[PDB]
Amino acid sequence: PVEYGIFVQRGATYTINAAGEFEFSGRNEKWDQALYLSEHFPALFSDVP
Amino acid sequence: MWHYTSINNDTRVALDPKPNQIRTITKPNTVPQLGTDYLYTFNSQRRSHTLRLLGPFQYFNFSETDRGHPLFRLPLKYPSKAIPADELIDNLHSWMRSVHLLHVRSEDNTLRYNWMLGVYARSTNYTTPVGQLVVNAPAILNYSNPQDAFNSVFVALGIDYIDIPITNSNIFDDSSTPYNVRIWHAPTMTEVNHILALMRKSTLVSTHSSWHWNVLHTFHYRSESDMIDHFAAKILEDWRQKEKLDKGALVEADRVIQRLIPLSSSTYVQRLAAIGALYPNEFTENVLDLSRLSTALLQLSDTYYQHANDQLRRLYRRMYNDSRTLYMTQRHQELLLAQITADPNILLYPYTYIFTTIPTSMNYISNTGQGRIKHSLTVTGATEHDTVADIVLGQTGEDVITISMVEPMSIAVEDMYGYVLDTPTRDIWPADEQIEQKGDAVALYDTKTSRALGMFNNTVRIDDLLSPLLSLVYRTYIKGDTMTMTQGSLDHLTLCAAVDSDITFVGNRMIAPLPEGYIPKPMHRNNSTMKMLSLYVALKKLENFATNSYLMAPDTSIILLGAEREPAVNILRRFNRNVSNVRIIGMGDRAVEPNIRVRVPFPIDKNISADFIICDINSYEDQSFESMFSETISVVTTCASAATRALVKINHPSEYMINSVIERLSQLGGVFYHTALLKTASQNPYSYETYIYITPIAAAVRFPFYSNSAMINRYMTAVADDEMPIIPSIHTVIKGHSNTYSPGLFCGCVDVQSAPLALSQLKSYCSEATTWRVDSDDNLVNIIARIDPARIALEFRTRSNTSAYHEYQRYVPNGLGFKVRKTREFRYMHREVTFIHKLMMYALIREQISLTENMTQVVSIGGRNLADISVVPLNMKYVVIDPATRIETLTQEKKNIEVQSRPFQFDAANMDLENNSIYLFIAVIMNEPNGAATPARMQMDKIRNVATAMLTRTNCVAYISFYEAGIITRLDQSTAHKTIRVEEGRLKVANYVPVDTLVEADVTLMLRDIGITHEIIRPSTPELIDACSNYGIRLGSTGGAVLDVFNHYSPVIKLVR
Amino acid sequence: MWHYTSINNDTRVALDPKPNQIRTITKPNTVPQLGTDYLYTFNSQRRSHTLRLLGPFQYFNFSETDRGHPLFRLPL
Amino acid sequence: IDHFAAKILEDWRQKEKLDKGALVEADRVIQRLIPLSSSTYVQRLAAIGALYPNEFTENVLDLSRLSTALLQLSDT
Ligand SMILES: Nc1nc2c(ncn2[C@@H]2O[C@H](COP(=O)(O)OP(=O)(O)OP(=O)(O)O)[C@@H](O)[C@H]2O)c(=O)[nH]1
Ligand SMILES: Nc1ncnc2c1ncn2[C@@H]1O[C@H](COP(=O)(O)OP(=O)(O)OP(=O)(O)O)[C@@H](O)[C@H]1O
Ligand SMILES: Nc1ncnc2c1ncn2[C@@H]1O[C@H](COP(=O)(O)OP(=O)(O)OP(=O)(O)O)[C@@H](O)[C@H]1O
Ligand SMILES: C[S@@+](CC[C@H](N)C(=O)[O-])C[C@H]1O[C@@H](n2cnc3c(N)ncnc32)[C@H](O)[C@@H]1O
Ligand SMILES: C[S@@+](CC[C@H](N)C(=O)[O-])C[C@H]1O[C@@H](n2cnc3c(N)ncnc32)[C@H](O)[C@@H]1O
Ligand SMILES: [Mg+2]
Ligand SMILES: [Mg+2]
Repeated sequence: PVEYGIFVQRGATYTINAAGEFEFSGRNEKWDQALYLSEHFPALFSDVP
Repeated sequence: MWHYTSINNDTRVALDPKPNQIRTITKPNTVPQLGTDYLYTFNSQRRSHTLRLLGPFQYFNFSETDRGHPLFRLPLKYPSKAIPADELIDNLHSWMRSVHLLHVRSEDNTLRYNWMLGVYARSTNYTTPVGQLVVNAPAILNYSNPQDAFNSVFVALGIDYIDIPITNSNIFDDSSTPYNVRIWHAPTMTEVNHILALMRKSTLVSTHSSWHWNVLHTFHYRSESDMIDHFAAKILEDWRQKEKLDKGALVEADRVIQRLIPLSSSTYVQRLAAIGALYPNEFTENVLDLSRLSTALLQLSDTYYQHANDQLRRLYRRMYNDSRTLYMTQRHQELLLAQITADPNILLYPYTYIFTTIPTSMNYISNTGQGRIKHSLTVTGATEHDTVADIVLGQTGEDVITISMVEPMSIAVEDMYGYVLDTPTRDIWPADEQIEQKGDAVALYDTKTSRALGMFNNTVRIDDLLSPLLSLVYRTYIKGDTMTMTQGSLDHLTLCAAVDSDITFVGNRMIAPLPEGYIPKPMHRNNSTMKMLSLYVALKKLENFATNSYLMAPDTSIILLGAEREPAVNILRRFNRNVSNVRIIGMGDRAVEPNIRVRVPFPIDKNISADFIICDINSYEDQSFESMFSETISVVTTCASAATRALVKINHPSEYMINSVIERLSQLGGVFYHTALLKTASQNPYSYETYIYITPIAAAVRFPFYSNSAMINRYMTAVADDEMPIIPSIHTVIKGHSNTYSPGLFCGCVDVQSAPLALSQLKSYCSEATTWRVDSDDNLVNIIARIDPARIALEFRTRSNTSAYHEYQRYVPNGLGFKVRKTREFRYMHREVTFIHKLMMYALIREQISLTENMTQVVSIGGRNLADISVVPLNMKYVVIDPATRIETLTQEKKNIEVQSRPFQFDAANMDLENNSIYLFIAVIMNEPNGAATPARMQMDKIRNVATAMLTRTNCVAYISFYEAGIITRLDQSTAHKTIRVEEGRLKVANYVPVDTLVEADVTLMLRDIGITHEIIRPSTPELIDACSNYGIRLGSTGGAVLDVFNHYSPVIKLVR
Repeated sequence: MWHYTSINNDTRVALDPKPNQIRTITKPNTVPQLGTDYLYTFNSQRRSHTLRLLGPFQYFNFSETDRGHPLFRLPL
Repeated sequence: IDHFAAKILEDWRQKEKLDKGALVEADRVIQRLIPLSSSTYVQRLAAIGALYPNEFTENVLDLSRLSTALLQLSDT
């Protein structure tokens, strides 16, 4: 739970920036597959420590 | 120094071992050593472990079998703290024992070992065709000519290339790699050109200007973002390298153009390629932020894409449209030539344009890293201004800037216990003087003292002024950090005032260590506590001046006559715990135990006596003046009768009250009471309350009455003000050259682009202005700037609005501050006492000058850096004759100020004083131009010459400041003078050389002999309040003690014609 | 000294941060420091723990999720 | 009642400082609460609160049970 709160405070998803940096949402939302073609990626798989 | 000097070498080839060193390259026998074999580090803020092998192992692919080792389990094992060095070493060692690269050692000395292919084969556990080739023919790894090492595996396998995964440098992270390095079988330049051309037909690939082992290699990126971060890191590497090459230093660059060449990439990578090749000046100035490097780089391209310069714009565009070409300076190109000369078959990237770099003259200031800039704004500059727009400053959160009321006073502890004296001067007290002084004291009592003085006295409390210091002594003592101090020492008394617990030395100069688990509460102190201590110290210094120990003598007593809780009685009782037999008791009408509760005068039955008394009686009740007078009289009478060394308070020290006290002591039978007025540094800085010091002496006291005493002037000159007190505003709108601002300070923030404009405008008001950004990411720059009356008095003399805007724009964006920590400004900044006395004298002379009609100019001789500018009205012309003054012909012409810049001659015939002129001689007569002290007879002589020289003049007004002799009599007996001194009978204010003082009687007598009009005036209390209210200054304690006796003994002669 | 001298200001408004300071207002990078970021105290006579955040956090509603954190399990 | 009491203490301390002529950074000039609808007792607190009785400055009241003393003060 604690690590979870720290992870999900960052955001459930992120977008790669044109400059290449990740930008996490800061929001806790359920993923939908409509998002798969969207700019967003699931944040579990960011591999950002 | 144009030509580059460099020694290019294939460092990566040099890293590859001889085949014979491969067996021991792990050093199986010995443990890996920190800083040589490995580089562990734990960043606690990031909670991220980072191990990094040195030597050949810096390039090392890991087999999943290698990743199954406990060494890599370690960071998970210690989520929050550093891996202990023992575990790191033992796991790193056992894993080193785990590795064994295939090799065939041979006796040829030309041979090397293909480290890359061997570690790769091992990492794939020899499953790839390269791993097969290596497991069957290890000898293929050995090589003489570096290139052939790969050609051998290209021919033998029949493949055109090999895709080697890259290594992460930090062996701990197992994250997927951004890209990977393909290696091509292209021995000739032609084969290389063809591969490059074909590479420009395919997605997301790039390559270096030249390659290691002279073998062509291409990076293939898994995404655009990976390509961007890679190109960025390389641009930083190339820029740093070129930055070093252009300094003419020899460099061991492994390659001449460190940056990557896109072969196919998106828009953004092409932009990075372009500004990268440009080598923009902005990098060298640190104008870019490297915290998010690529971002800034992209932004930089955006400027260059539309750059104000035509050459740089067209150059950037042209580079953007031919990204595949490798742009490089001529000076790089000659290095490429030297490289191709030393190694005729070296491969390097063939498509290459050679541009001449475009010079740019704009030297931006910049500094990433913490520290706010404290600008000193110039009054004027090359830039002109016309109707500048109002510059709004933003609201600032308390997260960034807090505005405390008064600056706490940093100070040495001993300085708290100082006091100043004022001895009586008059030999007689005429009855008409008694009626005059009584009328004065009654009129002054009936209508309350100045409201502004009350505001300052009630705002600048001594308790808060001392609080950070007294607590600090408590905090150190609580940690046991304090150790050595003498028994009677003032530091010891401060310690007793800081902690409630009794202290005890274990021996000479050594306090006892705290018992375990004991953390005694800080001593509770009211506002008068430290003052009462300082009065006790004063009596100790009065019984004999030379004493260092402050402990009371055995078999002696003291009384603190005014009492309540009276913490000082407890502190004093505990300070003297080691002295045998000593009474120490308070005795108020409100007194709580230990102190006896009793009224004064004492009941006729009760017997009260002591060797010392410290009265602090003060009736809270509003009352008739006659009752206040009779009560204070009876209090001084009983205080003097009861002790040989009374230290009575005088709440309303008019000349009448003090003189009535002297007359009353005169009336007591058979004893002659020597007396002196006194003021400790622990008093509230603004209080006019004064402590008379009564003692008996066998001799009758010549000159016992007071007249025009300093301590008395502090009170009597204060009177009810016509105006409301000047509350210090915080301004938020910087108008252009407006002159409407009430005293206070500008405070807020602006977009950093607008910052140079803001500093350009507030130069009109504030003399100096601290500024800072909070972070590299947030564009707003915070700015704080106290309003200087002197800068207003200078800048507003004329309507011209020049400034150094052109210089201030060299600051944006990194050149004007960084500070994450919240800053704390005060509405009342500390200033040394001499500075306050200067501002007071200026308020006196300025108010005096505004009254005079029809004067063409102010001639301030010895005016230094326009120090007297505040005094002169904006309309009339100002003149300076200080040799030390710097010349600024533009500032002088623009602001209406002549500067003679020559030593003023005091001989009367040579001297030429203009009519309708105000001649300031503020502290100039007491010194020679070179700064050596002028002997007092020469000072009275030059004052006499200024006097005789203006006798012919019709309308002229001299203001000759000087030092009266009486102060040396008073400072010899005082303690509170950290600034002022008395080295061999001469005053030594500030850092100035010691200087002999004039006697006022002989000076006035001489001026009467000359017959010129004269009036010895000194600045009073309202001038002090005006100075502090206008400049935003709080007085401070040592200043409060010394300012009365100092101000009174800097008379300002006012010659008038 | 009849007339009052005072500088009234909306201190509560001053406590509210610029939008840019909000990202780092937690100061994620560094540990909270006693007497600046927080004010812990234990009254042994009352046996009552008392933590009190400084800065903007002095005004801070807690989600039940925030109250589920071990920090709040500490006094027990 | 407890709220009005704490506010009365805040306003009284503030006014006690204002009447000394010291400059103050009061966030608001009259710190005490105004009932819009309350019971008898809160109206009593409102009244002695607004009075600024001398008894506070003398420390004649005990703050250990502030509202109680305040109620008693109104009774006098
Ligand atoms: N797996 C593996 N990769 C290597 C080895 N040597 C070099 N490389 C990789 O090959 C790439 C090309 O080599 P370089 O010309 O040195 O490129 P580079 O980016 O300047 O390398 P750096 O020294 O880290 O800056 C680099 O990114 C390295 O990561 C090796 O021995 N093993
Ligand atoms: N820094 C640049 N360098 C070269 N060309 C650019 C640059 N910025 C924009 N362009 C040109 O403009 C087009 C992009 O338009 P635009 O600038 O509106 O959006 P963008 O790609 O997000 O760039 P920016 O971030 O500058 O807005 C590209 O096709 C490119 O040719
Ligand atoms: N302190 C007071 N201030 C104003 N009115 C009061 C006060 N005390 C009593 N009263 C008036 O008297 C009535 C209450 O009667 P009484 O005083 O006998 O009992 P109470 O409410 O407990 O007050 P107390 O505690 O003074 O006895 C109320 O309706 C009120 O109008
Ligand atoms: C300004 S206070 C300072 C006392 C002491 N320094 C302290 O604060 O602990 C002076 C006290 O003396 C008391 N006092 C006033 N007039 C007195 C008198 N005539 N005789 C005895 N005590 C008196 C008052 O009650 C007042 O509390
Ligand atoms: C104490 S400083 C300035 C004091 C005061 N703040 C003011 O501006 O008048 C006095 C200056 O006067 C200059 N000075 C001293 N003797 C002088 C002389 N005989 N003629 C002209 N300037 C003199 C010195 O250079 C010195 O810097
Ligand atoms: Mg390299
Ligand atoms: Mg509030």
